[PDB]
Amino acid sequence: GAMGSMERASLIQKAKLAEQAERYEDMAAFMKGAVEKGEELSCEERNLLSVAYKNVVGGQRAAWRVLSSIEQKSNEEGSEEKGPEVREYREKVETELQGVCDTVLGLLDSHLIKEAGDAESRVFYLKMKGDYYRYLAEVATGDDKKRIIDSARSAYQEAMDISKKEMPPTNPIRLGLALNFSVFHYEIANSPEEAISLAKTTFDEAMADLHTLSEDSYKDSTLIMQLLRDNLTLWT
Amino acid sequence: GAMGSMERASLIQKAKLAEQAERYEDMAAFMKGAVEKGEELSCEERNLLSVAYKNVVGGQRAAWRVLSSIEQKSNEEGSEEKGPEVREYREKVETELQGVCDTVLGLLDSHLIKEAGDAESRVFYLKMKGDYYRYLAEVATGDDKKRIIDSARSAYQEAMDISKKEMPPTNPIRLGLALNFSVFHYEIANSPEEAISLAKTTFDEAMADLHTLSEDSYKDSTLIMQLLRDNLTLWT
Amino acid sequence: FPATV
Amino acid sequence: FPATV
Ligand SMILES: *CC(=O)NCC1CCN(C(=O)C(C)(C)Nc2ccc(Cl)cc2)CC1
Ligand SMILES: *CC(=O)NCC1CCN(C(=O)C(C)(C)Nc2ccc(Cl)cc2)CC1
Ligand SMILES: [Mg+2]
Ligand SMILES: [Mg+2]
Ligand SMILES: [Mg+2]
Ligand SMILES: [Mg+2]
Ligand SMILES: [Mg+2]
Ligand SMILES: [Mg+2]
Repeated sequence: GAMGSMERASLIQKAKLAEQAERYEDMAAFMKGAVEKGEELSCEERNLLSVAYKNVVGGQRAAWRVLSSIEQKSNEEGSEEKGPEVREYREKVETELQGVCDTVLGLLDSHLIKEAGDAESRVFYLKMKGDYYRYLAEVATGDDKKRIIDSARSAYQEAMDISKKEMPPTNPIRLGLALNFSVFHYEIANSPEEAISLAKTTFDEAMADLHTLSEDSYKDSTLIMQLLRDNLTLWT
Repeated sequence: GAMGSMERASLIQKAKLAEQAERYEDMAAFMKGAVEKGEELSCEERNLLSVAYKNVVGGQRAAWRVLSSIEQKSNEEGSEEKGPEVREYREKVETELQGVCDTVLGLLDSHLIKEAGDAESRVFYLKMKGDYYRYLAEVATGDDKKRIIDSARSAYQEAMDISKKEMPPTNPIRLGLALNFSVFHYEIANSPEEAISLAKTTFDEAMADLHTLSEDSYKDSTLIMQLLRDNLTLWT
Repeated sequence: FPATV
Repeated sequence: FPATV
């Protein structure tokens, strides 16, 4: 890897610079390099890794949706034939997206997850695993579509089981996991009732635990609770 | 080039798709491929080329400014020493920016400019040449800094001379050229009076020609006139 | 589209 | 910074 010769601390320093410059591809490459040093990541470092790839793949997903919509329109009756170009370019963006997902999943499998013993780290990585299988599922149309969806579900479910045993209901990782697993149910598993039940139950159990928190923890937890509420409002 | 096997029309079609998806790196690569087919570009195609590279380099310039500012701060008295990383990463972004500029300049030199006979095309390409030397000048610190600045000036000046002889004062190309050459004077040549005189004279001569225009031409010209006014307001 | 983090 | 096109 092209980051093999750079110090771990220098990679982290540059990831932070890249974030400030909104250079997310660079940020992601720096963090991949840092992970490949083979040491466990701190909480701050895990956040850098997740922010980087979230922004890169988020952009690819947005572009893929623009292109898929144009392609869909092209296959409506009355649309004049414009050749293979729309499909080709949607495929190009799709393949790059799958590449990024495969890269993240590879980092998690080699060897972030297996070295993650504390609940906070393990849940965080398993959530990411769910997220990146979810992104693969969004674009999947073939023989493996069901297995991709199940891979997402399985990762989310393990994360959920740990989070419920080991973390308080207001823990931002537990919250963010529930938020995303709820979206998985609504958007990927065709289970809107499960999505709604999960978001509601998570919101309500968090509400009842807010009294235990400092002002700063309250701010963190309520921000994510509002996202649960936003989704519920969208869905009901 | 990796676009050598793709049809010219397909490259243009995909540039347009890339624009819609806000995939400007892709847009730029598609347009580079189209230029390298060796045929002259239409007005629409010239616009695609310029939009693509403007967005790519615009992003690099923004990032370079973020990083240069951090680096400047690091070299103030009392700033604790953080090693070579800030300089290295500013250099990385700088080198990529220079690469993109060199690519555009290369397209213009091989062979867009020499094949551009009509005023509208030739002025457009010479403006671009000025613009991409201006971007090189923004980051230049060495033996060649003065020659880079002069290269920008010379390209802008040739464009200006043609535009004044061959185009009406409300022509959007003539306007946009004057806008940018005025910024060159203010920001690069340390000539704020020349910058102000140019913007004012261009605005006033355009104002006096608006009466000749259709509603649609009026809209186009006045949009750029407002940018001249915005700059004058900034500078006075 | 819905919120995720 | 100033406007350019
Ligand atoms: C190491 C660690 O504890 N990270 C969690 C941290 C919680 C607070 N954060 C957030 O609220 C936002 C910015 C919304 N992002 C995320 C990201 C991932 C999860 Cl699981 C929750 C929240 C930042 C991350
Ligand atoms: C082929 C051609 O005539 N292009 C010029 C066209 C004029 C109208 N445009 C604009 O007003 C904006 C969008 C501001 N962009 C530019 C770009 C470059 C110049 Cl020289 C002027 C204006 C689009 C381009
Ligand atoms: Mg070391
Ligand atoms: Mg595919
Ligand atoms: Mg339940
Ligand atoms: Mg051909
Ligand atoms: Mg340099
Ligand atoms: Mg004069």
